[PDB]
Amino acid sequence: AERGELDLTGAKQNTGVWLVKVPKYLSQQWAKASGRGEVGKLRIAKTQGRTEVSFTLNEDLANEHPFVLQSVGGQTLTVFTESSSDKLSLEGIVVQRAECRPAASENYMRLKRLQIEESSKPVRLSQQLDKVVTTNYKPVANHQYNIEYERKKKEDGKRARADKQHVLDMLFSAFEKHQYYNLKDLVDITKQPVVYLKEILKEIGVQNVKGIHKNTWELKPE
Amino acid sequence: IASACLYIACRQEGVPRTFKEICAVSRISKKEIGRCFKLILKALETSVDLITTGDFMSRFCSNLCLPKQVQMAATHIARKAVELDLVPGRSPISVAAAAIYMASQASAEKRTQKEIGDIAGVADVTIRQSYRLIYPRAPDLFPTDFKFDTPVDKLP
Amino acid sequence: LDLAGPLLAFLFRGMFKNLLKEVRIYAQKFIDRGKDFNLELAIKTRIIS
DNA sequence: CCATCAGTGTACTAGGACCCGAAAATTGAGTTACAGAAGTAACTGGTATACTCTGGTTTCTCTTCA
DNA sequence: TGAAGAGAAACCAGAGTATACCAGTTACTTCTGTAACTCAATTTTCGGGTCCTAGTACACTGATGG
Repeated sequence: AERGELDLTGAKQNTGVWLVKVPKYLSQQWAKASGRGEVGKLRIAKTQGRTEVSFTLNEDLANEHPFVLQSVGGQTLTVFTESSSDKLSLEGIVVQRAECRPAASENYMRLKRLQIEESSKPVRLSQQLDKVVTTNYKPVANHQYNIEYERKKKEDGKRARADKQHVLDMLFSAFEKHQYYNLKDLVDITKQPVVYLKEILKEIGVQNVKGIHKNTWELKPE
Repeated sequence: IASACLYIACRQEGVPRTFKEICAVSRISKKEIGRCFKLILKALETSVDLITTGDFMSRFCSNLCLPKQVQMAATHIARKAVELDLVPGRSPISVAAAAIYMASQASAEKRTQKEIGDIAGVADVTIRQSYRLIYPRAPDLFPTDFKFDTPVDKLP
Repeated sequence: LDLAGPLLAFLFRGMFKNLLKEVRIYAQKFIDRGKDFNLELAIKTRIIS
């Protein structure tokens, strides 16, 4: 007994179930209400040496479905369900397979044609355009992206050169986090001018040639 | 430099566009286009003839769906208006937009200030301002032989 | 038999892939720069024409 | 018969976006200073994915003693 | 007279070798602010309307029932 255990009780009882193939319109009508608890009646008629299966559509639902059985000896089928509470169980074993066919032949294709046309609605096609489009590259005093970026740079303003002591303290404090830093990445952390930062870094720091990516600055003066 | 050269070439050939019709294509602001345009005219030691109102009409009236009749109409209105000094010191593009608005509201296909502002690249306020300057002298600007379905004696 | 249509459709996808590749390259430059990109400017119309 | 009790036929609100114009404010060019900060525009290493003989290998008959 | 190696003509991976991008940074400019008058273009903002759909009050009507 565990979460992954399968409740194989249905197999023990050898419960039999029927697998039925039905078209979409029959199920679509059921899906319309799908909560009235009734969609039709399944009638089975048996004779001395012949059995026939047929289904009748509900009168309210509409506002004959002959059934053909199929051999199940070529493949063994079982039905299982997964509970929302993580408790899998086996409903039973399929004992017969059936298929549903339309009683009508001529006007039935008309319904199918509507479905094919209906499923063709998302099929987008190129549209002829009477007048050439004149709204492209239409007059703008400035592109919106240009004003946004320029405004941001102006607001963010200037990278102040802090007193060497403050810059040095920040550099040494950040050195503990990692052994080596990239010049570009170090600039963001220190937020100082590249030329000014390089001069400070040169005064104490040095760059070591690394054969894996490239020569990078090392915060350790020695 | 490329945008300024494009503008100078369009102006030299005799089919000038506006800076707003080059900034609409380039990636830089009209300010930089104008700056580099002046810089290029200064460097090359060349010049470009002054734009007139009849240059922006074959394109503005065609970008709009106006007929050729309304186009020659607005051409005549604008040329006469700049002749009769109704619009002193105002940019030819705003005068062109005003004249096109007049000839459009007068003729069959009417266009609002908004569409003409989008096409010409002129704020509708400027269209108003330079339309009130040619508003009272409407009839003597139009072509004499001019058919229309809205009386030129009544215009907004 | 590859008629005009299928032959043209063969070219369009190659030329449309270049168009989509080109806008990706153009946008990547501006996005990395930190500034949004203009869609009209990203499209190279001469690729298909 | 005088109580009561929906409807009715309206100007009068109640939200509910929405628009029209005016006036103020800005932008833009022109100059000339001023210091410093952005903002591209340029040459110059640096290390990996193929790559091209090549050094070794491997039977497979044979070489050289023994 | 084979034996233990001697020589010989095949494959086969791999280590320098060869490219192949891919960043890595030095000058060298523009672009700020302030000032001013100018004029036109363009935007912003701002008080008030404007139209429209949806209830709302209120006097009267029209039965209705006990």
